[PDB]
Amino acid sequence: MKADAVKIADGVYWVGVLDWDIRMYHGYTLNGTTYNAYLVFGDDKVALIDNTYPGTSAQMWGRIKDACEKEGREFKIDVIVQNHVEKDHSGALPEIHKKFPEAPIYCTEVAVEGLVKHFPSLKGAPFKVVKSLESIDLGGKTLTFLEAWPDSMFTLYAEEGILFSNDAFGQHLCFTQRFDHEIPENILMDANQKFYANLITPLSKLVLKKFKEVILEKIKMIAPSHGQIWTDPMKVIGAYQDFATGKCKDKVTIVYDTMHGSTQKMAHAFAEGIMSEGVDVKMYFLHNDERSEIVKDILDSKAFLLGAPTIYDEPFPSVGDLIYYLKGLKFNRTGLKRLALAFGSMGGNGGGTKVLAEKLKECGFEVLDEYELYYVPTEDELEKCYNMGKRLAVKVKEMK
Amino acid sequence: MKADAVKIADGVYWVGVLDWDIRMYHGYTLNGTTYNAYLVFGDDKVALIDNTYPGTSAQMWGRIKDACEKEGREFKIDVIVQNHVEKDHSGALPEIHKKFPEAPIYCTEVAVEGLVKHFPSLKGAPFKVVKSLESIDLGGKTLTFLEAPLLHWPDSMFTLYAEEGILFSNDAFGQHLCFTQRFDHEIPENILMDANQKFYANLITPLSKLVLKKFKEVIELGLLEKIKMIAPSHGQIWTDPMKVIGAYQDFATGKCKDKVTIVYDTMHGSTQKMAHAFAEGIMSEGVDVKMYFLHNDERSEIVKDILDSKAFLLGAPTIYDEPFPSVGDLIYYLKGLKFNRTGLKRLALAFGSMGGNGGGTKVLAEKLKECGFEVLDEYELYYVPTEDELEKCYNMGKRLAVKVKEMK
Amino acid sequence: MKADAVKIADGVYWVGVLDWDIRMYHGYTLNGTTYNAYLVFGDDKVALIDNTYPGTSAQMWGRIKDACEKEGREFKIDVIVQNHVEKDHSGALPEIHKKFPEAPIYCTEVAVEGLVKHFPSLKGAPFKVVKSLESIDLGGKTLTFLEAPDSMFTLYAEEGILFSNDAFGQHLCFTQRFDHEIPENILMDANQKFYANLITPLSKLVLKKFKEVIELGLLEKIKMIAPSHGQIWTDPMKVIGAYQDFATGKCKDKVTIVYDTMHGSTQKMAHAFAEGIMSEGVDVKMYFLHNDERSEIVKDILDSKAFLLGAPTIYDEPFPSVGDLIYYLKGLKFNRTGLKRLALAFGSMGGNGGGTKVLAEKLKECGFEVLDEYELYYVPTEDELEKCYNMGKRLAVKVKEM
Amino acid sequence: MKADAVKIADGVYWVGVLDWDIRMYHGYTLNGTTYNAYLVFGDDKVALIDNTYPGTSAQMWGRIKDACEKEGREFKIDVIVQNHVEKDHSGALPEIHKKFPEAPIYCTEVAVEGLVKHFPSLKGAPFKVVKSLESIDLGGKTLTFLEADSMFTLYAEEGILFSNDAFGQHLCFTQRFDHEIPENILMDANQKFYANLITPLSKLVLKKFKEVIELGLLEKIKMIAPSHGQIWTDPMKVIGAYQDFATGKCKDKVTIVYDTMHGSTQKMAHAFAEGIMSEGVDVKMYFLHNDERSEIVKDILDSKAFLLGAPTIYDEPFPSVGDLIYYLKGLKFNRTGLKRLALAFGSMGGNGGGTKVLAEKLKECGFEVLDEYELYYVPTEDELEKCYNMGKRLAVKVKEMKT
Ligand SMILES: Cc1cc2nc3c(=O)[nH]c(=O)nc-3n(C[C@H](O)[C@H](O)[C@H](O)COP(=O)(O)O)c2cc1C
Ligand SMILES: Cc1cc2nc3c(=O)[nH]c(=O)nc-3n(C[C@H](O)[C@H](O)[C@H](O)COP(=O)(O)O)c2cc1C
Ligand SMILES: Cc1cc2nc3c(=O)[nH]c(=O)nc-3n(C[C@H](O)[C@H](O)[C@H](O)COP(=O)(O)O)c2cc1C
Ligand SMILES: Cc1cc2nc3c(=O)[nH]c(=O)nc-3n(C[C@H](O)[C@H](O)[C@H](O)COP(=O)(O)O)c2cc1C
Ligand SMILES: [Cl-]
Ligand SMILES: [Cl-]
Ligand SMILES: [Cl-]
Ligand SMILES: [Cl-]
Ligand SMILES: [Cl-]
Ligand SMILES: [Cl-]
Ligand SMILES: [Cl-]
Ligand SMILES: [Cl-]
Ligand SMILES: [Fe+3]
Ligand SMILES: [Fe+3]
Ligand SMILES: [Tb+3]
Ligand SMILES: [Tb+3]
Ligand SMILES: [Tb+3]
Ligand SMILES: [Tb+3]
Ligand SMILES: [Tb+3]
Ligand SMILES: [Tb+3]
Ligand SMILES: [Tb+3]
Repeated sequence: MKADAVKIADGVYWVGVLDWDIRMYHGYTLNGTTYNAYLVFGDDKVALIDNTYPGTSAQMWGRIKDACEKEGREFKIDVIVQNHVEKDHSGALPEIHKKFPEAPIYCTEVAVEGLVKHFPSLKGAPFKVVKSLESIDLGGKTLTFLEAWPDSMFTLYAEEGILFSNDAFGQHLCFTQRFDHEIPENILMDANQKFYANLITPLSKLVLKKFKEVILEKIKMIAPSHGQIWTDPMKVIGAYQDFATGKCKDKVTIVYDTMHGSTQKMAHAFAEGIMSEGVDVKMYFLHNDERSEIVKDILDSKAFLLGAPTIYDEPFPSVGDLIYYLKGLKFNRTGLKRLALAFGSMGGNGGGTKVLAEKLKECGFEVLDEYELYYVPTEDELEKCYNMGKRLAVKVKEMK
Repeated sequence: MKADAVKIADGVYWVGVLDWDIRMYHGYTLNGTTYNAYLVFGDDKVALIDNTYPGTSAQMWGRIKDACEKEGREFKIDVIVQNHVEKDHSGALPEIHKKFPEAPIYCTEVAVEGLVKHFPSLKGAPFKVVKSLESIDLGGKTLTFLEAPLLHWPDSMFTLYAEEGILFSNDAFGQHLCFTQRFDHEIPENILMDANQKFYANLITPLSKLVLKKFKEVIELGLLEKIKMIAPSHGQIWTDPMKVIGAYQDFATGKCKDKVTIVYDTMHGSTQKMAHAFAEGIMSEGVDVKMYFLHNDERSEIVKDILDSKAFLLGAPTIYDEPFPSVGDLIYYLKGLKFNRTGLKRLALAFGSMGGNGGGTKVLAEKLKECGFEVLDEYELYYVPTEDELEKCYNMGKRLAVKVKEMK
Repeated sequence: MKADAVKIADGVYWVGVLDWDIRMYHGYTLNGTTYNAYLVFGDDKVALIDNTYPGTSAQMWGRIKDACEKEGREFKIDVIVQNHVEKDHSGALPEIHKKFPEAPIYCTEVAVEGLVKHFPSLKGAPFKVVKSLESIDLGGKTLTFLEAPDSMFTLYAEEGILFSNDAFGQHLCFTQRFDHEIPENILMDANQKFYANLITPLSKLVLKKFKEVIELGLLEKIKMIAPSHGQIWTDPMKVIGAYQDFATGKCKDKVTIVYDTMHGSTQKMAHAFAEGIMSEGVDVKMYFLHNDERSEIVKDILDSKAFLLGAPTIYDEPFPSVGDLIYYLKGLKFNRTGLKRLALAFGSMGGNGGGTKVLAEKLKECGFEVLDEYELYYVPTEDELEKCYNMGKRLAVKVKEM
Repeated sequence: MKADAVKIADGVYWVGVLDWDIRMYHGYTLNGTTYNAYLVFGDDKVALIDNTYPGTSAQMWGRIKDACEKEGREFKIDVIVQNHVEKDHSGALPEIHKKFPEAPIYCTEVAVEGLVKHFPSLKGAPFKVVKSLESIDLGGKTLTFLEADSMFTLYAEEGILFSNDAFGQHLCFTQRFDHEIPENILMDANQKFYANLITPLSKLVLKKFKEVIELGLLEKIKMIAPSHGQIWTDPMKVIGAYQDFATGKCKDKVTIVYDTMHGSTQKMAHAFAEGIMSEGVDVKMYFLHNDERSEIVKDILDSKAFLLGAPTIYDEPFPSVGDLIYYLKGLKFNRTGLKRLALAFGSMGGNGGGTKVLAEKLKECGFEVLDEYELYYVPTEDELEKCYNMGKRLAVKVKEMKT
């Protein structure tokens, strides 16, 4: 396939893949993504940093051939860099190794085992283990490896301060534009917020630790393994610092499910009370919405509301999927215990709301109240929802 | 709307609604359903047994008017019977009451409160609280009520047209089917019995012990031999009542087939490869297999197959120390359904792939135990399974299948 | 239900409904919408302009009661204004009329018939047929009607507030009521989608109605545009300007590529065409019919200078999914905007083919200028993919030349 | 992967793939399918008939190895048979050829070109072009090729016909035979397969049947082993079904398809159904907002009438109808020898026109359009009675049509 490489610095090219058609990746919705791979041309050696998903190498090979042609060099890779084991960045490693068998493969110690487990043809490949720190001179260009998850590492092109961070600072976006400044800021920052919410939230304590143990001024560009390349590294570093420390807006994310609309009516009434205080509201209906967009909004919300009816003594089963996700994400690790209210309608003994409150506490939320009612809410019951929402909104505005 | 009533007995008509277009109802998938309502013409009183979902009364009114015209009676209802509070059978009660305000509403004590909570316009309506074995004479036709608490709600009851042995069982014995055909014998048996199995699995499973109790009470009173027809609130009318009674007795007592239901989720296909390998080992023993991929399948079909499976396999990869979140939904459903209530602890295996510390499979095993399953083993592997690892899955599947065949 | 009204001017409130949960409306995808209704407090009469979708009136009543309370007035509506017949704006009319039976209902002659057909309980309601340029004095506040079929605009003369119903609306559901309170990119993209899906076939009418209003001088009197969905425009020229651009066919150096596939060959061709287009610095939007839908596709076609459509051949015809998009494009009539967007038809086949020829023919019927067709046998070779790249490159050169 | 082969006859095994997880294939919905491949052990040569979809060969290799072990033979394929070029049956051909490069590949002349186009590694492979009624001996077992790029392979001694797609069904069960699953499931899947894939070939099927009957080869068929689903131990059951579908044998049934934006067309569709039902005629109702083309055409296949409704949007019918119309234009239901009856309907709010477009497209698709009914906004009680009256008349015409 004929595909053009994109020059990002003198002798440095983006030779990645545009996955236009993917809509879902590990239960994270998207409108396509990119598998960013980079080609570094040293005076003596040519290095390929990461690659792409199995079966999507056609664009990558085309761009590698195009970059080599533009540089007046032969179609050849001398050094292979594998910052991560995950198949979206290592899927083409067996074919890259088969084509250039003498090119050493730079990766972490644990990554050798993971790579061979994914691709048995790599047994006996020339792996060059990176233990904490390792450097390679390509002739006028130096690549320094920083072992960071154990399977991962960062690659720094030292002379120009270009950090190949792999997943970190990534965003799932698929555009013809390669840089951060070429797309609308809102699209970039919202995609960055979604990527942090779904993939970095449980690592928030480490993000804070690493940042303090690195203060960063030398980083001129952040080239991640997904989406846009940051020509303004401080913009994403700053965003990460805010998310990791729990800097939120006067906003509440309301999530609910319903069978006959009573819990839905309660959710809308809570929102009215919150809005009367000028606090922002994001409303999610589990029958139509999904977990990745919900957690993106929870990330900068000072409060979270969860409602569901009772069905055979348990809350409606859809809450189970979000609860399991929140249990893995650990939002309390951002250093903030977001406020929460549990609610729902019931027709007999109830119990769904009590289960919700208990699970919200386990997920790191500060549960302030619970509100369970019988069948259809009356006007007075809806006013109670409004009053509870209003009081919560007052508390949200009072939080640091 | 012009809609014809269907005569089911002398002076008895089906005046129900065909919900052709509904595809999902309280997280239960279907290809339409019916809200079965019945009109009983006595010499003195006309009784309406149940009604329909809010906003779907047009077909119902058309059929009621057609039945009244056929019987040379005035368009009038004298008795309203509300077997259940649930809006798919009570949704038209406010408009039925507004039209005929003198007609008493027969229901249970708990039902009065539930109905008024759903429809405030019913405050002050003529409710008539009824208890088991109490009766009303319509003139040559008798309606006998039987409280069916927690079948499937506490405010539930059954109405029996005693002279013809027609049991208006509301949700019990129902099936979510929407056909032009009204009777059990008019459609393929496999479609009828599979829809009946799905309805039991999703709505009657936690009530299994209560089903066995209500049955022994109905037998001791000599009422079972008197039932000539079962007219439920959804699907087909049973002209063979023993067929569905027998099916319910089997599901409530845990009568299963030499069958395994395998459910899994995957991000990179490794857990999927494991699931396929377990299936191969099970099949080598002649045991049946039903395979569900949580990325495309849903909870109602899964539990339909669990109902007559002696074993259940659940697999998912590890994501941030937890199993893939889609399992959370199925686990929460299984926690409510309580398959142990059938009198049987189905066998189970937990499995999955991981890339670091793992832990997903341990969570799965723990949750399966909480759901009443007898967890026999756990199998967690690193990334892509090797040929040897897939043979281990096949061997584990083979051993489980041997145990399945050994169970009663 | 308790719900707060939002004051938009002195004695003027938004008493609308936030439909948080709707995800699809007449085959148009969205993340909720609003049914904007307005309450105008005159010294003598209180007027309600439009209402909401059947079954969603709880928020509306709450906001009306809240606005009445804030104004120190009784819970009373004296005048009902029905700008449009469509149920998303008239659904609560039977209950508004039942509550205030003496309040006249202001609407066009054709609207009366349309409203009674929707709601039989309105037979005998006090309808007040309005002619164009007819006014009502509420006491210090004047409402002027402009018949634009059963649809009309209401102008609150004193403050220049134009209640435009669907025109200038956007399907957005936020706590924020004004255009300036949300990111411009979100507002303008939602406005582009609304124009693409609902105003495109009316482009010639948009141009004529604008040309007259400018020479007449009405446009300079508009200080605010309060539509029936989404954000209220505090900057009316921003949306008027956007409409003028869409109506005249002002496009970007961009190509929208739409395709479907059974075995991946047409998909490979589509990606190769995109590579050739990109080599010329031209923008590309890629849509796969197995996962994507018509409302987002047409939003991108609106500002694209070219459109590519590809599908394999199945029983002498193109893959059936194209039929849906073609039927939509036939009704939207993009050719009318004043420009004929460039187009290429493509696909893979395994026997006699013919799908690509059908595609080219339908693209021509939809008003596109079809430059070429490319049909190949089964899996594309490296040379065939380079041909796609070359065709996409040449098309991109032509796009930049327009 | 370890996977067991299934013995179908002495020295004949099913070595296919169970695609448990597939839910959609070329716009045809399903709950998994199978890619049936067969291993024939002769005294001298071992033949593999068809294979599987690319990337799904693990089960296939496991079943081939298991069959060879059970036969006390070495893991070896001496003959490769390729009945079709389609990747769901030829996807593993490059790896089968790489493993056994000396094994000739039997296929049609056109098949060679198609296979090499799909898999460039096959350039120079030992292809053996086969023409009609040509045979090969495996040692006590004979394989006869029947040209249909597609073809049929007949194991002559036991009368086993490897029909490839013909007589196939998209079903994925542990059970391999027709008699081991409920008849309704089998016959409904067979009806869906005919509707979506054989309908435009109806006249050719009738020709190819009369030719197989004249030769007296039909009475020789003891088993039909297709490339998808169940193996027919009762070949006449599926042959009979095919004869009925190809000749237009239908039930007193009507398929109603509609789309709506505000529910008015939906109310009309329900009212037409009420009138049809008052005549004892069967009804299948499809809402295009939730349903899809493959199930719709399955029911059209044995319906004597078809109703299509949609509102008017910018002078055109709701766009979802365009997809079904394009599908029906390819399927050519008039090829069954019957012009099914049809009514076009819809609601509108201005000038209308959607119903006229519907009627025109239904005629193009081979339907006999009897009437059109377009109304303004919400139907009144009287308008719903008119739908009911029209449905009743159509139903009377349906009952009057004979086979
Ligand atoms: C299948 C089913 C199971 C139910 N189980 C219970 C239960 O265990 N306890 C209870 O109090 N109510 C139960 N109910 C009643 C619901 O909780 C009641 O309808 C509730 O108000 C629904 O709220 P929603 O309108 O938000 O769905 C059940 C209802 C259904 C349909
Ligand atoms: C978002 C994400 C989170 C993960 N979290 C964990 C984890 O917490 N522990 C672990 O051992 N592996 C983790 N992994 C690695 C996966 O478990 C590994 O890829 C596994 O083999 C996936 O199985 P599958 O192929 O069935 O999806 C994670 C992978 C991803 C993509
Ligand atoms: C159900 C079906 C019907 C087909 N009909 C035709 C046809 O009428 N004419 C033709 O030339 N090819 C036909 N083909 C072959 C396809 O056009 C061929 O596989 C094409 O390359 C598919 O393109 P894709 O890979 O983009 O799906 C058909 C294929 C299938 C599966
Ligand atoms: C986007 C849109 C476009 C429309 N275009 C037309 C039209 O061109 N001609 C017409 O008579 N009515 C038109 N209408 C009105 C609809 O046809 C009318 O609401 C119809 O009764 C809807 O039927 P349904 O309730 O079955 O969707 C349109 C409505 C919408 C929302
Ligand atoms: Cl490999
Ligand atoms: Cl309170
Ligand atoms: Cl009420
Ligand atoms: Cl218990
Ligand atoms: Cl009304
Ligand atoms: Cl060329
Ligand atoms: Cl190949
Ligand atoms: Cl023809
Ligand atoms: Fe119920
Ligand atoms: Fe095929
Ligand atoms: Tb990644
Ligand atoms: Tb009580
Ligand atoms: Tb029910
Ligand atoms: Tb509107
Ligand atoms: Tb040729
Ligand atoms: Tb096939
Ligand atoms: Tb016109």
